[PDB]
Formats: sequence, C-alpha cells, structure tokens
Amino acid sequence: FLKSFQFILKRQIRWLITEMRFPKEFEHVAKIIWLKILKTINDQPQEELKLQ
DNA sequence: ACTGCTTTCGCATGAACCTCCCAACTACTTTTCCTCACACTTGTACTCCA
Repeated sequence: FLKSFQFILKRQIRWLITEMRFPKEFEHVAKIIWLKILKTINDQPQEELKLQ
C-alpha cells in the first residue's frame, strides 16, 4: 500500500510543479514530511499495526 | 407316409447416448479499511436569600 500511496503522492506533486508553477524544492520539503510519516509506521509493532 | 422349415449358399481386389457439468446473468455476503458522536465528571462561571 505504501509503495502505491507514495506513487500517487508523487503524481500529485509532479502535477503541481509542472503545471501550477510550483518551485522544484516543494517536492524536497514534502519528502521529509512523507519520510517521518513512515517512521511513525515503523515505530508501531509490525504484527497488527493498522497504519491510518 | 410327404409332411413342414431349415439353411447354406454366393465374382477377383481395389475403396465405397444422458444426465451433468460448465456457461451466461444476477444478488448478496465477504474481509478488511478509515471517520467520528456520544455518554458522563470535574470544573468555572453564574446570583442567590437570611
């Protein structure tokens, strides 16, 4: 799920910069927000973790 | 007695089905998700009523 939810998150940001004149560092800010999101997923016990 | 009913035969060689289970077309359950409203209890505000 995380491999595709990131893949769709990628396609939303790649729309913004290419068309709505967003600066290229907007993707760079978004990854740290995405990566720390994954660490919260990481901290949960893998058996029955139920990431929201 | 001659009755009936048998029966054996034939020109070479060449070519000359029945349930049953799977299919279409529907519906209704399946197998896990995220998203809050509700019921109280301590709390702070109210104005007393003598």
